[PDB]
Amino acid sequence: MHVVICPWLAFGALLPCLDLAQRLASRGHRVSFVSTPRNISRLPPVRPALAPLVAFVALPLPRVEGLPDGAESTNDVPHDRPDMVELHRRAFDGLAAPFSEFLGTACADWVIVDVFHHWAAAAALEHKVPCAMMLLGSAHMIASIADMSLAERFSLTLSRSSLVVGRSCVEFEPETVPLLSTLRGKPITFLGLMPPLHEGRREDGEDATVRWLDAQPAKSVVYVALGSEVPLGVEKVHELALGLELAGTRFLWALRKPTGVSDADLLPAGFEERTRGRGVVATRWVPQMSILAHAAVGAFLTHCGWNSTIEGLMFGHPLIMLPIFGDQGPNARLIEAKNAGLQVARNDGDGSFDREGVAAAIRAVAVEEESSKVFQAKAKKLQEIVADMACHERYIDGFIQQLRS
Ligand SMILES: O=c1ccn([C@@H]2O[C@H](COP(=O)(O)OP(=O)(O)O)[C@@H](O)[C@H]2O)c(=O)[nH]1
Repeated sequence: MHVVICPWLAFGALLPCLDLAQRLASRGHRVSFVSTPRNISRLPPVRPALAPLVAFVALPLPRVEGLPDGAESTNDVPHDRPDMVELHRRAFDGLAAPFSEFLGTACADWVIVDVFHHWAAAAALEHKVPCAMMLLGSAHMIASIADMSLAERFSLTLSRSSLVVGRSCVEFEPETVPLLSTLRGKPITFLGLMPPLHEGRREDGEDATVRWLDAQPAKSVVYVALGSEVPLGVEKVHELALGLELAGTRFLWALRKPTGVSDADLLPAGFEERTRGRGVVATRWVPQMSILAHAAVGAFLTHCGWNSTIEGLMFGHPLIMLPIFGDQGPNARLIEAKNAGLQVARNDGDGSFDREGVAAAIRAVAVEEESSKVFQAKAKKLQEIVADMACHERYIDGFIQQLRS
């Protein structure tokens, strides 16, 4: 089949969609991977032996005054600037005509699109190509949904879609997946957990962060990362910083800077000085796969993005969960329900947190002998499912057979 994949302008979407693209190409299916030029330049290089079977289609974002040149992703357009977020959404909506023009001449058997791509689902109807809507989250997340705005956009894409795609399996969610066959009438297929193929991401294993981990003792480092886009204000960064200090663990912290915050104001006064030997803060893109693979990393303080949840658990790491928005909350609950993680206490009404809640979560998961060994033993039990690569390939084989019918 010639499958056209158009992921949402977010590395949380672009990365797993490129893994999918390559898993399809490995079965000898042609993929057209449709996105913007800079997002594509920033992706892992394709496996050379699959290079002709993953065609990249670079649709330039229309230049919307106010959205600066290169601001093509959620990683580039900050959430703490709502104005720019909307300019990014409008520019993304400007890809409609060029996407329609492309799909016309594509000879496409399927179009797989994200929930934001109402205009791509429209082009699929225009050119009589069956359109699968990606909801590459937990079965629990989809159950939670089932129970122009983004909701209008979701409703509109879903109505024009023949199929809904989830990223889980009965092995990981026996309670949800069996009874979850449709979403507002549209049939749901789960393509497995699709854990990343480590080689696949083509990260730098000589990165300073990984060399730093080599020096640390086994299962001793709390990796801290909130994925690629979720906002965290300077005040909240400070609470997370002081929380990491108070718990007293070795930490590696992949931190994105809030907008308009100097390197001087970003962290608490003397924070790096006081933690020099024990902790490392990186305000750049880190090789997350290499870090989580490392024997020095014990627990993972995550925002519970589904990619990060799956990456964390495939290397048997118990989770310290700080969900910010969207799928994160339900993803946190599901892991908490499986006793392989603990949520940071949150003030009800505002969803805020403090250094004390942060510290108590880290202690319970990573420090206190009895609680930590429970969380580790349970993360390891989940690892048996999440890292069963053969299982998740059989689910990709299953998903292809679904597309043929
Ligand atoms: O410094 C970083 C930040 C993010 N990621 C990757 O970006 C993806 C983020 O996806 P997730 O759903 O976990 O969070 P999102 O960015 O979608 O909120 C994951 O695959 C991470 O491994 C990374 O490799 N290094």
